[PDB]
Amino acid sequence: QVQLVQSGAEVKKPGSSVKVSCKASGGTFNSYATGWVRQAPGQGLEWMGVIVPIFGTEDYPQRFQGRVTITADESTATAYMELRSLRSDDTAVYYCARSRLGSSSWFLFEYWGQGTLVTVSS
Amino acid sequence: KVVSTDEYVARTNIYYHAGTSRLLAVGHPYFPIKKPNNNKILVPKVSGLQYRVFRIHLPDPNKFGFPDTSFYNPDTQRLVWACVGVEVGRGQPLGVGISGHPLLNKLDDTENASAYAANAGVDNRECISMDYKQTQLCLIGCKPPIGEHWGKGSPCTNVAVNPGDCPPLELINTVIQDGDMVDTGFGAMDFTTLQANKSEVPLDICTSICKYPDYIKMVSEPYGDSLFFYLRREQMFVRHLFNRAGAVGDNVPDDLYIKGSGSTANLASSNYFPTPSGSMVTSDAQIFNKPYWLQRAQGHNNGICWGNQLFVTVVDTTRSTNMSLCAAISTSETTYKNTNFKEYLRHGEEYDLQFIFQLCKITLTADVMTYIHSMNSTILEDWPLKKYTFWEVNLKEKFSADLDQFPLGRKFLLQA
Amino acid sequence: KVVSTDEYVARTNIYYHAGTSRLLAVGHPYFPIKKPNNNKILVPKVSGLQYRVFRIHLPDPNKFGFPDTSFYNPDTQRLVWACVGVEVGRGQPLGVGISGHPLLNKLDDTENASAYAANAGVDNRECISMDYKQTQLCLIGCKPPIGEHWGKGSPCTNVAVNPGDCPPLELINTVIQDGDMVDTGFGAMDFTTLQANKSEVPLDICTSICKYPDYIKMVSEPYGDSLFFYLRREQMFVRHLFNRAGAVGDNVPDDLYIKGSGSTANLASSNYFPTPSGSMVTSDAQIFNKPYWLQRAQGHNNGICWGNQLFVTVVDTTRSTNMSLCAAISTSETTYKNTNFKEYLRHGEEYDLQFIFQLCKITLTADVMTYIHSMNSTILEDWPLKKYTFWEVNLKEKFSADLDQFPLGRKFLLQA
Amino acid sequence: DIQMTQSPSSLSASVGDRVTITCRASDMISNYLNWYQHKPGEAPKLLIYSASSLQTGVPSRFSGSGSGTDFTLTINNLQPEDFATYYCQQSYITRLSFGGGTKVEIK
Repeated sequence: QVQLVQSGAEVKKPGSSVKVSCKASGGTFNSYATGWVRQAPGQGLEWMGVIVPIFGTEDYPQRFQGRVTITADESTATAYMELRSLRSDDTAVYYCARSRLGSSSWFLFEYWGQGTLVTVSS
Repeated sequence: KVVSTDEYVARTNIYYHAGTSRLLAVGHPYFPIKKPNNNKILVPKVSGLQYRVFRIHLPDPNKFGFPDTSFYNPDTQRLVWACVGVEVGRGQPLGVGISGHPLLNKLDDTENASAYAANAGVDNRECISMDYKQTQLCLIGCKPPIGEHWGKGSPCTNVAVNPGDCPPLELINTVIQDGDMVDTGFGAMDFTTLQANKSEVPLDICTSICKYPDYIKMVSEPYGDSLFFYLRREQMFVRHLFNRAGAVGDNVPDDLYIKGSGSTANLASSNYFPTPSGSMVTSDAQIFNKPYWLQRAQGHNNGICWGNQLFVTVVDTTRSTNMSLCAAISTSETTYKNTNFKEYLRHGEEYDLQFIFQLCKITLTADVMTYIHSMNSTILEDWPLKKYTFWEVNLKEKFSADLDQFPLGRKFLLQA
Repeated sequence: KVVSTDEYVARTNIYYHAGTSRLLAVGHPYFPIKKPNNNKILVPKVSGLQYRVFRIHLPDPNKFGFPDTSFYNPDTQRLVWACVGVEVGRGQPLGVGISGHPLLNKLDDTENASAYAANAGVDNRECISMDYKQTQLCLIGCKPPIGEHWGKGSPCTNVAVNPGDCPPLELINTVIQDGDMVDTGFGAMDFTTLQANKSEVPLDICTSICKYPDYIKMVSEPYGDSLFFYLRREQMFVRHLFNRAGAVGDNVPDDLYIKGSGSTANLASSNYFPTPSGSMVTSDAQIFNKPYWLQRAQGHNNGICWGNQLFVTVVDTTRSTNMSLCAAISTSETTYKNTNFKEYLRHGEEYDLQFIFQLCKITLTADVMTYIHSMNSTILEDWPLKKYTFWEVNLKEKFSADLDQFPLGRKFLLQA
Repeated sequence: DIQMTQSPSSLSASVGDRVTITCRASDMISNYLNWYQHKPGEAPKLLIYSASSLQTGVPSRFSGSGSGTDFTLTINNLQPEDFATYYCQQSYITRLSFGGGTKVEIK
């Protein structure tokens, strides 16, 4: 079926910005809602933001507002996540969650990426 | 400086009557009928909301055969026709026609609502019909009319343009031709270039341009040749209030509302559109089947038909009944089946025109020659509109000086 | 004591014509479009229910270049302009626009009910649209107009004020500026300060002030400079009857009803509100595209434009059609999907103005000087409105004495 | 936002047992709760949505129930492939959030 493919591992210095991609390969997707999650070493899962281009929704958590941007391109069916002002606590594994149009709700995140490792250190 | 025609044009006391017998047009109200393999049209498109532009050709009075000639001197005089009275006869009964789309983009009815639309689908299009606004108009001139609409513009090259962006808008003036579409309650825009889903307006305007007459530009013309006389009357109201389905181009600002939860976690569509409705047709509100006397035009041109040419523009949506026709495939069945009959739609439209003309003469002096040459160079040479389509009327063989032998001539002689 | 201008102002027989070519405004009907990171406006807000205030600047007749000068003595005479005729040309077709809220506070439909609402929820907001009332108005003067609305007052300090209390109400007079909102059928109040839930009126007035002209105060002014001429015409009716959801600020007295049981143990909301509706737009009820002759003003000022300045206020909701635009994101699909298209709303508005002015002269004697200085000190010094926004019109380079070369001048010469 | 509390934070079980995990919300969120399963080296995987519905392709031994502020996940006849980490998620508002997580281990 459809598989989501993410970009490679990133090594960044503090104060820089990073951008991660998420492409749907098989079939025709027609995405519904896009969201991003992360896991730090030894911690749980943290929601970082959601966009629903239908209904015109774009929402981020309070601790992340101003540094996170989530974008989707429907022509190529590719999602992008932008982090600004990277810190040493942003070293983590990032996951791309997506929902497909035609499902019963916008929060049926049945499609997940493999995860991308981001290391912020000098 | 522009002077009135009353100064350098002399009017005689000779009158003529002209008229067409009857004009008929039968066709399909929505789309033309074309052969599948070929591209030749079998049944044209005839609708009640089309511009009717008649281009009328007159005899040259210089070569015309008059019983008397001593009233003018051909060595220094030239002749021209002037219009002094027009009647537009209009047949068929009064009626109202309706139009719609089988796949029109409607999401919800927002006039009164009791539940929230919390889920999005793939295709929410519906089969919706309505009746348009009510409009009558008549324009008379010696040049083709001018209309205006909204179209796309040329964007700036400073920044690139991504797919899905809002097209730029500009106002465009063109020439109205026979068969154009009048405004129906959705605006004067090019629906082909400004709408991409092909499912926002009914089938007879979804790939057309709706134009509105440019009265302000027409009356501001220095010579006033494009408009001698005009009447207009239009009305509409709102019947239904709906939403539209799609992706949101521009988000609502966050400072105009308080966010909800549960069913109202996301926002519903804010692209509201109404449904137009003309109210009601009556015999007392009709502007047709009445004679018009052209005593004094507003502009400097006072009814002189330069070049032996006239233009009449007519719109009348008060007779727009579409007829339903049914044909039986097999008649050997005593029980009704839907598949044994075929359904068709037709529209027929009837016209009549009649005119009173007066003969005028012009003395060609040096100053007059210079003024007329500056006004229009072709007039002196005779003593352009090949890429436009008009309904052509040829009155070169229909004049008679027996003015009281016709219905309009009796009224003309009665008023004076 | 205030005397009429006819006593100390002498009128000559010199007339001039002025006019703008065409004014256009295209924008979003509900909210401005702004860049996310920046605060600069990309697409302004253009709506059919906005006040249009034009501030028109005229040449100084003292420094103006006249072919003849002997008609006045510069040693003891001073010149001023007077307005004797105005026309407001109005383009676009007639139409009706609608507006609404995606999260409007509506509880139930109380026009006809068959069950009782015995349970309260957390969020009962709905997506509701309507069409507003019908209004046309034109005001002409030499000072900016004055409007009135309801706002909050200063409470007494005798007792403290708890959260949730009813705000005090007072009536406030202000100056109407370009882009203000007219009344739509909900009243003349400040919706930002008197409503806290942001969900009681549609999106284009939920954070704005609706103002009504103060005719009584304008006509009672001793000098009558703020109003030479005015026309108004408004109409509305009621389409729907609803409730509101929330906590009850004031309880119904116990002596107005008998208590129920079961489903009717508690009381439903008594905060009823109606839905307005303008009825229908017609060509016969239009006040625009008609010339106005200013023969005799009601007040003491009779059209004299002191300071070479004019103010024209226009409201017209009879041309308020919003255009829907659609852009395709990807065109490589043969089956319709909602997510492949983007939807936008636009509104365009067209204006024209033309004026006839007369030249007047004033003899400056000691009594006249004293009276004019008491009336306005700046007039003598010339021989303030910097914190307001108007649509500026510059006619310092558009005058012509050839009066019959323009549509309005022909009518002016025809009436006399 | 809404804070969610998941109990317990760790438990040990044997093959064939019944395991229950409790989840508590800081506000009334109706039935807007989902349960996710996560294993090391893989992406999270959805099991239960709307607090009662079962995702396609999931064994019927998983069940969930609750409403208001209290919800629970039950696993009957534990198998060797059920040993993972389980997370709550509320979707009542568009600012979603996760629970603490419960790790199931071998006795």
